[PDB]
Amino acid sequence: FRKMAFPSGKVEGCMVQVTCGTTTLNGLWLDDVVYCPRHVICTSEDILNPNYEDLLIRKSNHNFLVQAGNVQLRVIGHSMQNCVLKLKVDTANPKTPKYKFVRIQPGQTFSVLACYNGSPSGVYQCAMRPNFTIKGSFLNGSCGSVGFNIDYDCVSFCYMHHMELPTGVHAGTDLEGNFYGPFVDRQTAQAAGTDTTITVNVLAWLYAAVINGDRWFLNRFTTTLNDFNLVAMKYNYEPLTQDHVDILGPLSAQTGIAVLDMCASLKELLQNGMNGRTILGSALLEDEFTPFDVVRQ
Amino acid sequence: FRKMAFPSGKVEGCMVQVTCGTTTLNGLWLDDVVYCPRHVICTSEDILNPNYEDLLIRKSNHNFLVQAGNVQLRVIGHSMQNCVLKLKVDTANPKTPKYKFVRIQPGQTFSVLACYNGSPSGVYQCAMRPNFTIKGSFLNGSCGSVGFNIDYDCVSFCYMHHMELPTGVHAGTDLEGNFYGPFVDRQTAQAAGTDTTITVNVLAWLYAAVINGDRWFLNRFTTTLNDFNLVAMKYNYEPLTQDHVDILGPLSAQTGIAVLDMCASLKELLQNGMNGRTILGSALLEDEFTPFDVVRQCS
Ligand SMILES: COc1cccc2[nH]c(C(=O)N[C@@H](CC(C)C)C(=O)N[C@@H](C[C@@H]3CCNC3=O)C(=O)c3nc4ccccc4s3)cc12
Ligand SMILES: COc1cccc2[nH]c(C(=O)N[C@@H](CC(C)C)C(=O)N[C@@H](C[C@@H]3CCNC3=O)C(=O)c3nc4ccccc4s3)cc12
Repeated sequence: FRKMAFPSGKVEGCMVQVTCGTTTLNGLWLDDVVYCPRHVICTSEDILNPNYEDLLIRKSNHNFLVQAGNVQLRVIGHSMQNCVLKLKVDTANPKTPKYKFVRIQPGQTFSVLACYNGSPSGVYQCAMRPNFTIKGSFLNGSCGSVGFNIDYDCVSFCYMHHMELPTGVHAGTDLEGNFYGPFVDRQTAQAAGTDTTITVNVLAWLYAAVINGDRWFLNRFTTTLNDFNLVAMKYNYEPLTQDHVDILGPLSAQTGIAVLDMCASLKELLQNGMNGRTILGSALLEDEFTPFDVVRQ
Repeated sequence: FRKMAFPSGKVEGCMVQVTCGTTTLNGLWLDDVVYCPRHVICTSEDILNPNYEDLLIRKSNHNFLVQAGNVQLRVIGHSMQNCVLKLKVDTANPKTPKYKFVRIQPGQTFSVLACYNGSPSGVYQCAMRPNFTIKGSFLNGSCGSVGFNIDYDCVSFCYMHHMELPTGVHAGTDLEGNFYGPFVDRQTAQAAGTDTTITVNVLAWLYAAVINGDRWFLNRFTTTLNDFNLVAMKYNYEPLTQDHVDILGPLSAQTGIAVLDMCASLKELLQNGMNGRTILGSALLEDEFTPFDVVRQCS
């Protein structure tokens, strides 16, 4: 098993650059709107304690340079929605895919198309941590890069990039401009909450192991969901939600192992360790493969 | 620092489906030619002991069904080049990028676009192992998926997929149809040569750990090139050449850590183990990042 991104072409065709003054970030061109982080309007002085409403009042359509490559798209309207700027342009993007904007939950994975000056640089899989950071790979100029999933040719955009925390993890918004986590878009050192292990994904990984014949950890016990959740928190594992139990349904059906029986198996691994033994050739439990990722592979 | 693939759009616009009889796999459509594994012409009976020139002379142009999405492209000619079939079609692909065919060296990396029925499914980074396998993720119907690098809008195709070995690793050809490694496109269980670890890549990745503010594995010691290579070979690592030392120069320059000092670090890691510590979250030494991979990502 390995981290596999979605093919990025449908998103590549939507990447543009947005410049105010000498500040350029990436934007997302869908139909006749370009979406980008609102702090493109900020100067070096501004980003410390920006008054975005006052800053945007000073801006006009003709202050925004939107380019597809070196081709300018004329801006005909602007508005701010939370931490994203929406620039109406006079050309509908002919490469616009079928798309949705979605807000994901911790544990869900998505592909990131890392971009610089509107030019795609690389693609990789990320998981949203329970503390609402992602372990990305982003340099200066990456803001406005997006994260996405693809289902039957419809692109669900779920992330736009804004920030690198002092710990080296990354933070951003959904495409309505609402941050994941407690972060704010200003030039300040911000800390995330303590992270936890994504239980539902560890369970998906154990199902993957069973599918491949690696099942020594299957035990004779079961547990209630409440009992499991109280134990999990003692080992810095996320509690399971009802939605977690149901997204494990297909893997539970495929293997014949009830979700709560797998929970009892995981509980024993937490309370006793793995005793040098491996699962899928690894000494560590993996928590960045979702149930869909296991099935998608 | 992450395993990062190249954006796959330029390649997606080239993937098509090729069908002969009941056999279907993927092909690569560049200008007016579709490239695909030659065993698309084989039935379940043919693949055990295929005489490819004999099987191909018995096929006509109209035996090949090439589909680009919902659109069928007419095959107007065909030729075989080693293990690759070249179908001339009457339509040129307007999405054809600037491209080259290259044969990569062991230790080099590339992006794979995994495809099924001519439709792209996923993209990920692979390295050509020293034993000329790749550790991929490929299922039934993935044959003809390609691997590639991109450099300034030019796509260098280096890999076309053909086989999964009993061990679960993967084997294929360059775009001239020549296998990497001692493998053959027949339906047989095939073993690879003993694999080894790509030493220059492990060192590049230890540098990546340092560029990302992690230094726990460094030490105050140094080594000669030959003394390092003696220990490396003992642990089934590939020899480090002076070319590799030079190639690592930019990373040593950026971090201020001499290459042979990093070799002394790796020697200690090999002789003492990682002791349950992790480097960039990995519990094992990673050898699928080239020095270029590290530099292109960290800067
Ligand atoms: C004392 O301040 C700190 C102390 C400790 C850690 C810190 N982190 C950040 C922080 O992240 N700032 C934001 C910017 C803020 C406004 C959201 C930022 O995102 N820069 C990048 C992505 C970064 C860069 C490196 N790789 C990361 O992904 C981005 O693309 C943007 N660049 C600009 C440049 C000009 C104007 C707008 C933008 S938006 C500040 C900071
Ligand atoms: C006793 O035989 C074995 C014993 C022990 C391990 C083994 N492995 C293979 C083996 O790999 N065969 C080749 C095919 C050979 C002919 C090149 C093959 O099936 N390639 C796949 C990709 C495979 C499939 C699973 N995921 C992998 O990547 C591909 O797409 C193609 N399918 C067909 C189907 C029909 C006709 C042409 C093609 S070409 C055989 C084998």
